[PDB]
Amino acid sequence: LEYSELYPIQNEYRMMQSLDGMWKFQFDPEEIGKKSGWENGLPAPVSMPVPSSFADFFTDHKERDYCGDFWYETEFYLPAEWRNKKIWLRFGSITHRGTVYCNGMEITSHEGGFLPVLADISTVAKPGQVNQVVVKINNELNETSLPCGATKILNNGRKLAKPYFDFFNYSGLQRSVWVIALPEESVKDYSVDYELCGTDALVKYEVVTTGEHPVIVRLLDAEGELVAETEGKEGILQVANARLWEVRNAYLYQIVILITDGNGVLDEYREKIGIRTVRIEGTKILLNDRPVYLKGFGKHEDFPILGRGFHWGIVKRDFECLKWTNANCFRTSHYPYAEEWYQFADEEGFLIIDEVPAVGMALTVPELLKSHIADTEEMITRDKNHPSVIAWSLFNEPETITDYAYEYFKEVFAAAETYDFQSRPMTGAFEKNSKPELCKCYPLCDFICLNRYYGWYISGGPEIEEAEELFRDEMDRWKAKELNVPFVFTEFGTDTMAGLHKLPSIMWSEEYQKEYLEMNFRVFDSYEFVQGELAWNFADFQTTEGIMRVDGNHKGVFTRDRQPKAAAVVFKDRWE
Amino acid sequence: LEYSELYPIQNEYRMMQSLDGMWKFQFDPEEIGKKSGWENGLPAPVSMPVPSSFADFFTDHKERDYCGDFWYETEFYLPAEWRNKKIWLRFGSITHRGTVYCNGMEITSHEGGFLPVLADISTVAKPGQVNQVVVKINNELNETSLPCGATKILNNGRKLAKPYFDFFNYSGLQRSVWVIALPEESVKDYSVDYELCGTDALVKYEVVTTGEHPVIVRLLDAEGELVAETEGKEGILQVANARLWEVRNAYLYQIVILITDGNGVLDEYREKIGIRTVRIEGTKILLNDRPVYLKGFGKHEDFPILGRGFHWGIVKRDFECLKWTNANCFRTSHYPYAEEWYQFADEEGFLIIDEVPAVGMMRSTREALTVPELLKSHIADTEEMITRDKNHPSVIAWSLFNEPETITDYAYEYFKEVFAAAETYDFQSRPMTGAFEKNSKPELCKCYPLCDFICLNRYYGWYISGGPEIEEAEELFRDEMDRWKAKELNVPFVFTEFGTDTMAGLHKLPSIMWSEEYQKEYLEMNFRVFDSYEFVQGELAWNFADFQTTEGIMRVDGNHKGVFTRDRQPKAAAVVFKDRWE
Ligand SMILES: O=C(O)[C@H]1OC(=O)[C@H](O)[C@@H](O)[C@@H]1O
Ligand SMILES: O=C(O)[C@H]1OC(=O)[C@H](O)[C@@H](O)[C@@H]1O
Repeated sequence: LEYSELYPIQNEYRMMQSLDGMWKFQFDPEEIGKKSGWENGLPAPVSMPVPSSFADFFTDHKERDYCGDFWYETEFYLPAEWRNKKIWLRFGSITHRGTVYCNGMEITSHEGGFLPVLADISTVAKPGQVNQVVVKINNELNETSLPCGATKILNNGRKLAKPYFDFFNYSGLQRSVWVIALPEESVKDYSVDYELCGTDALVKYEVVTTGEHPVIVRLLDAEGELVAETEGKEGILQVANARLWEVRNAYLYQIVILITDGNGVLDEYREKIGIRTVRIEGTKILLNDRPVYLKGFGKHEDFPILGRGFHWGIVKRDFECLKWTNANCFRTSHYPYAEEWYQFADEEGFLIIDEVPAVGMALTVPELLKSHIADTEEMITRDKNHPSVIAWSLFNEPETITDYAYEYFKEVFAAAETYDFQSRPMTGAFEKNSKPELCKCYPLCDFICLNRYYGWYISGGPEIEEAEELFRDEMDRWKAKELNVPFVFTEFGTDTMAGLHKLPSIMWSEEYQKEYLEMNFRVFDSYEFVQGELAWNFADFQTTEGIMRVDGNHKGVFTRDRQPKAAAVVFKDRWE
Repeated sequence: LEYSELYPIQNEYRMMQSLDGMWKFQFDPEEIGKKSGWENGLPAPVSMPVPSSFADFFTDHKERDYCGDFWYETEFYLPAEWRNKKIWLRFGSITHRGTVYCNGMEITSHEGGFLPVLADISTVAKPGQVNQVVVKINNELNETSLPCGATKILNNGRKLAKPYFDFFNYSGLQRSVWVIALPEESVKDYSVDYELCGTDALVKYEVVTTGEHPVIVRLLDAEGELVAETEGKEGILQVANARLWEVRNAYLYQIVILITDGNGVLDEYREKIGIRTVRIEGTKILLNDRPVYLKGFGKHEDFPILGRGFHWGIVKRDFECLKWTNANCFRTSHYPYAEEWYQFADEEGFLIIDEVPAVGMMRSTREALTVPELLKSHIADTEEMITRDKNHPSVIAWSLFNEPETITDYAYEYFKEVFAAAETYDFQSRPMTGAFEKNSKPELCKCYPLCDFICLNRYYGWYISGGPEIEEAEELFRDEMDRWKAKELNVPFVFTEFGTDTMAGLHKLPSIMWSEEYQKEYLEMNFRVFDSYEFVQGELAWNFADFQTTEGIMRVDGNHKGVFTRDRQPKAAAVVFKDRWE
């Protein structure tokens, strides 16, 4: 990549300043901002919080549902001491696509709404002065970028997003924004991989810098004591009596990467890492050479009013709830999350399946593939050095039963392999139409993830005993193929309205959610090769309006304000 | 004050760095932190978001309900370029009281959980290195500090907060935290006051600095154009054809305060202000010489999971909801809010009644030894609130109490001291008030004459003669208001609370107490009474939104008198206000 994905830090060599706060904001329904000088300042803005999704602040439909071009602006004072450093704007994300301007100049554009955007403003920045950033953003959905959908035009030119996916089209500046200053020669990337040697461990590494000066790499333990040191951009750190990062029992070392010249230090990058191995052996998932059974949820970045806006408070509550259920894992359904989620999983010992926004899947397919590969490259480069990340999910319910689909996913998986220094497991989640007899893509997967709704979308309610038989029939067919790979259920659930009680149970009641889960567990537990269960969803979350969604999706085990339905105890007791 | 209340800014002279994020946190039930050296680092911390209240993250009762000492820690890199500046830690608040340490050294302590805490770390800060801040906080309630309550000790030594007030005892680092660097000679305070002169206006000002160099004061209009300039620490800016700040139609000038020596500028402070006058004339509240009728709500700093934690998102949603109801006013019930609420009210043209946390002084809810200490606390909080908030055009009145005892001569002497302090600290001498409970009967109350306008909290049709007795409630309400009318006080009355607990989705025909329909009928009855008296000049409903309280048999997941739900969606009664206030 042409920029660094490294999380920003503050030290003697690197500076950072937050641009979070109230920005200026303006909708552009006529698509005239770039024709009308808006990159030099918005003509009639309102205030908009950053980070946040814009939609749920407003009280009128047309602003909530806005689809098209819209603009953000803020001003910031740049300290004089940042003069002739490499100065970057760093956006946690820009959703879905956008162009960044600084002091009236076009800097960069990005497609993909869930990964960092880096804009080099070195040549236009004004140290010791007030500076301006303006972002043009667009949130339309199409079939050449992820996640896929369409854009409908109503009978007055008004656009409406039409997702091919079951989550609301939240957009805007949903993550923190920084301005940062780097040394002219800096650490741009690094990668770590691990090998266990009895009571010792090896940390294999590579470092990419923007120059040719020597690199020194140090490893510090949790209390900051030096435990290993080596020279070179590629090397091995030897760790005596290594304290491994374990499931629900984290330990983090600190890697310290120095660029030196002489004499002195030119740059220093530091990050917490965890020494751990993950591999698939037969039908088992091994973490540090011991089998682990995945227990947890698919989540969303979703909270009242903020939308997908990042807040550490949502992270804290959600992890306390996860721990209370005795979970050990979640999937970042259906897009990479803010970086802070992974930082915290590293601290709490949670396992993450990191998912690219390949959901909602012609002459457009070659362009779509380019987008998909780009998002995959960015995700893996950003997230690879988190110990929590133990697998990549490269799709959620695509078509997989044609040879075309096979050729498409071969390319995606090939790109993922070249970018992951650790070569950790790659998978994706399959929908039911990917029949064991028809699917051509499951052979690309290190382990297989199934989304299934036997007892909800298939033979629900009075037909639940038929649903169980259909489920066992399918699992028997998978069993008979003897693939010798682990299966993980990445989705199963029922919409459940908090407070809806019925005896005997009905679809949508709290009691049916319990009974459905119990049926599913009986099926899971009947097959040796099932090695994980991630329920859909951790919490009720927002979707597009329609006749099948009663204020979003209610398959949460928790409510949207993070309180447990009756089924939450069922998980807690089972996962204990 | 031994520090500045001024909101931090970033420019050539002043630097700031946010310390918001995930801090380290540890409960201290045995009160061993200081004797164990925790000011040098917490031994077994968990992560805690800042800004936020700590309580609602946890899944266990004892952590949620924790009462006592607890500690926060974070680390921050200080730029080398901040050396030889005055370096301060600035906490938007520390709830309720705490002691700030930096690099292991005790810096300052503060009591009062809703106003800024400034800690001068100049002598211990290490520029060009990682620095440490540790804060010891306590969230107990007592009768010598605001807001008042008690602390109960359970059999095993565990403490439980017992408020004398109807809101949950949220605490922690609930607002943003910064480390800032100021020049050695800086602008510490300033005050503005306005006079209207035809199409023109005067901006009277005073500036307090930490040195003796000359001061230049400039006023810029909303596009940055210079409209007035003068010299001196006291002066008058003359503004031709002034664009006044108006209700729901703001205009903000920018005041620029410079300290200079012979070789240039030493400090620059900049803030948006609005040219407007507020006064009481007979029963009228006059804004820019025209009567205004107050329409709006009591609020709270309260939101799911964050508790009282500040977030601009809550500000944005709440103001959109306020504007949709056609409101023009809120009261900061029952404590000063984060500064950002006032900044935004200034932009949106909302009127604010700014309230000090003098709540929980009721004798019934709750002896001659504690009142003098309480008075000192009350006056300190008043001084800090007014110094912090005086230059916001939105702030048009100070509320100095919510439902204290007022029927004794001693209560009069107490409040005379508070009002006198407030007068001393407010350069504008703007209207002062407090909200009275029903026990402050017109025949008994000794304190309403201290007020420039009278704020009443009344629940005729809820706590008094509710439900099937609502016709009696109306008669009792009219009886009381007829008594006030016959006193002919010639002051405005504002209803600062009236409402009914209302469960979203509870519908009944005919209505019952707790239903959405009864909330509507109650409000209609109250409006009929309000509109029967000339001297009523405002109505602020209780509450804008459902909010958290102490658990109990009278609170069904907090207080449900909101017109909006806690996640900020309208109950049926919200339309009733929208239509009336249009
Ligand atoms: O229908 C549902 O509830 C879910 O179904 C799925 O197949 C999707 O992967 C998930 O995103 C939806 O939310
Ligand atoms: O009882 C109520 O709902 C309210 O009554 C009041 O008198 C208090 O001033 C207020 O803080 C309570 O919440």
